[PDB]
Amino acid sequence: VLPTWSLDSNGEMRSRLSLSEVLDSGDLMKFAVDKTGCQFLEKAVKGSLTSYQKFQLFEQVIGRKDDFLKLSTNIFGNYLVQSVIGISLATNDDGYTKRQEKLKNFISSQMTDMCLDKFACRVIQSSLQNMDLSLACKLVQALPRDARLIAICVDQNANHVIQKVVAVIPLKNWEFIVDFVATPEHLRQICSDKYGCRVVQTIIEKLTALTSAAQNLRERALQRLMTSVTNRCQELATNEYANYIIQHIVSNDDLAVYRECIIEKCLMRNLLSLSQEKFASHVVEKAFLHAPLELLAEMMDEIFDGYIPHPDTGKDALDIMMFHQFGNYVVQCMLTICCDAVSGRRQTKEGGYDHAISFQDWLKKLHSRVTKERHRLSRFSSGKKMIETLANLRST
Amino acid sequence: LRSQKLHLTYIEKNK
RNA sequence: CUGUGAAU
Ligand code: NA
Repeated sequence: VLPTWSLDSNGEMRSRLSLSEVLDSGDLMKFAVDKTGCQFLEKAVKGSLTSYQKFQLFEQVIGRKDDFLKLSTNIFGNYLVQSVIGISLATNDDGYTKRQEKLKNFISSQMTDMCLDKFACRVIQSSLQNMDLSLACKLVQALPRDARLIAICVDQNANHVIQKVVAVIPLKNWEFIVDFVATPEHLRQICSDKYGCRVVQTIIEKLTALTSAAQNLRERALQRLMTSVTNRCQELATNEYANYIIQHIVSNDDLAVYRECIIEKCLMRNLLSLSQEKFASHVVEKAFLHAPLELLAEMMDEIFDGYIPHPDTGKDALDIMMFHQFGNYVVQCMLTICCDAVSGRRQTKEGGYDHAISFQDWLKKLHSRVTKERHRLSRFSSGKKMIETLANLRST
Repeated sequence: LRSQKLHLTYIEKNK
């Protein structure tokens, strides 16, 4: 692949080559797609470069559209493209304007194709981070607004472009992404994706973390996304990937109003069923761990006295969860909460009133059930941990 | 540990 | 190790 003039007598690339010899040869495209040749160019562009050496790099790497795309989509050449882009942004000569303008036109015309490429998406991410904000926003304007935005959110490579936009681009320029994902036909299919749920979570985290107009923009975008999530949180909480979205909302104190809505309208009256779900049981745990004490008392009361026992065996909701493959983790969560509160590791005061007696009452009911079923529980690692948890508390 | 989900009839808060 | 999540 390498040109013959650059090879030694054995056929390998000549050691100690000058960067100027590669630039003046017209064979840079061969070096940039070769593992050894591109490692050479990567180190060369790290040192000091003359004025014309920079111009030669600008023209041969990011100056011609077809060569720029070929290197951006190459396993090796994409590193050189990012380096030359960085050098181009750090060189404030007279040609600075026309260079970034041509770079913008190259990326914008092939935005989606580069986003979905394993290597070209790195060029886009490094561009968004380092370019002029005015030029980086024009890359954002090249993102598709139609159904092709689904492909970008759920793609293994392109999803990292969206998350980079969320991190460094002002919300005004990517509010259309919030509107798109919040649409009912798009929320469940993106939140339930392995990579799309990372996009949604990153959007929520950014909208949670200037002017009153900027705050109004941030609040209305978060409100729209939260409304869509709460409207489908039952399907999202039981989902393999979307359950992380519900957990993050319940676990975030800055989203308190939405946590109580999820607890009030989705988890209440369904605690026994959701505790036996592979994915929703993690959501029930987070709800127990972060619910306000008034709602936490209603969750406790539902497990203890909210279900009619089995007319034959007499086992209630606590019995079913305690011996379920997933429900047992919810019971362990309730016990740990009560033991932490009694021993002074969890908050029991709200409104200037100490609710420690409520945690003592729930602890008594949990402790009495573990005692009643200690024979069976001592054969399970989950039962052993409940027994050990109560043993530590009675040591004190 | 059980793998199948078991349901019990819900009881309203005011009942 | 009794139970789930990102591209050189
Ligand atoms: Na575990």
